[PDB]
Parts: sequence; C-alpha cells; structure tokens
Amino acid sequence: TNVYADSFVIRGDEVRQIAPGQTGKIADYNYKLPDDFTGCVIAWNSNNL
Amino acid sequence: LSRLDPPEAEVQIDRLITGRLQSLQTYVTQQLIRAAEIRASANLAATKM
Repeated sequence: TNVYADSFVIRGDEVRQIAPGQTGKIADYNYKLPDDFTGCVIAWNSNNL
Repeated sequence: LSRLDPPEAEVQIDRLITGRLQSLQTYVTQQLIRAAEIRASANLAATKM
C-alpha cells in the first residue's frame, strides 16, 4: 500500500551495520532501522562517484 | 529489559512471557479439574444435607 525509500551515502563498515535489529554506532547515532522491518536494504560501491 | 541489548532482550522477554503463560494455563487447568471434583463433593454434601 505504501513504499518508503531512504536514499543516503555511507562507508562499507556502515553498510554492514545497517539491518533490522542491528545495533551499533551507525544504527543509534546516524541511520536507524527498527527491530521489526518489512522491506529491502540495497547497496552499491561508489568509488567512482 | 534493563540488562540486555534491546533486540536480545526482546527475544528473551517473549520466551519468559510464554513460560509465565504456560504456568498460568497449567494452574487454571488443574484448578478447573479440581473444581469439578469439589463441585461433585459439594453436590454430594448438598444431597446428604
């Protein structure tokens, strides 16, 4: 019924730290996901951009 | 809830809620069966009276 999208730039270790239920430095002070999520976490390496 | 990293706390809390529920269900069933015996006894007592 609804789709939301959060488009943002992060480091590779930060990519690893972003997931539902995943606590840690990025999750609590920069970009937070819930402990209950329906959706997709999608990422690409942007060394040339 | 005040001791564990919240997502781990959530899982263990639900495990304990289920455990406490099972203790209540057990109690009610046992008291319900005993109540049937007590009712039968009460009916006999009423009959004798």
